[PDB]
Amino acid sequence: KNRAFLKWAGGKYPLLDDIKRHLPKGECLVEPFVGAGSVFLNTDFSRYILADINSDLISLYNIVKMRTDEYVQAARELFVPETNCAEVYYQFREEFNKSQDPFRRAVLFLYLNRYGYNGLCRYNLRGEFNVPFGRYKKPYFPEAELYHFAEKAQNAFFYCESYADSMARADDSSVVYCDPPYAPLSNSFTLEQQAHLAEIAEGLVERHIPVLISNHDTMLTREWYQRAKLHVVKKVDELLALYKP
DNA sequence: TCTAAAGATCG
DNA sequence: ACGATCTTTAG
Ligand SMILES: C[S@@+](CC[C@H](N)C(=O)[O-])C[C@H]1O[C@@H](n2cnc3c(N)ncnc32)[C@H](O)[C@@H]1O
Repeated sequence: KNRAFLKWAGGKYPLLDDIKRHLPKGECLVEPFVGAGSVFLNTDFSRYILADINSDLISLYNIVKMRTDEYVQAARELFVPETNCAEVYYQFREEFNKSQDPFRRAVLFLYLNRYGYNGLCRYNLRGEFNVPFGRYKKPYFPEAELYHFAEKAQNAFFYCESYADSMARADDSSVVYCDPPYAPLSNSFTLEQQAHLAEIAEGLVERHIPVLISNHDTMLTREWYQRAKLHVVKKVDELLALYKP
């Protein structure tokens, strides 16, 4: 069981076993909401199509892939005891937001993810990262996870685009796994998008393309994924919607 | 999920 | 320039 090098919400590590158990077999795996890519790191497809709306995220993934050794050596320099304090953090955060170099931003991005408050990723309407200092004892530099990501990424393509466009890339030999932002328990992921995602899923399964969707087990998710074989996992339970052709 | 301060929106 | 009400910001 492999871990990602990034702290990221929606890490489905406790549910990885349940996901792989319902995930159909295929040649290519498509992930419209790849995030930390825990599913990508713990499956075994011959090729992957990985996408996310976060441009900083996708940019990092490309750099780690194409320029692995150069990146690891550069990013490791920021994981020294001297950098674990507020003043250094807020200057590095300011350097990230003012940098126009993809490589430097990707290097600082890992630092901010490991030293930032609760590993959050928050922006303002200007696209500026504004997560405060995290105050951890000693942040772990995920060197092993980085190299393992780069190796598996050799069979993956990273795109920065909405789910509708990424799911449009899926063909006959493709399996689509969707891990959308959690449905509410009653710039966010609106209810209309939640419903639209299920609609696109029904379109793919009508074209003989397998689609698996994970989400909370609420009334809305039941109504959204009504045309799928629902599976309940595990307060609020977890739901798996399988669209089998 | 929290909040004080600053900006946005309308008639 | 007013003022109530959100909206945004960032620790
Ligand atoms: C809940 S996270 C899941 C991450 C991933 N499953 C993991 O293991 O880390 C959902 C991700 O989808 C991305 N996302 C949000 N809205 C999107 C949209 N409208 N289209 C495509 N991706 C989106 C977000 O950037 C977020 O990282």
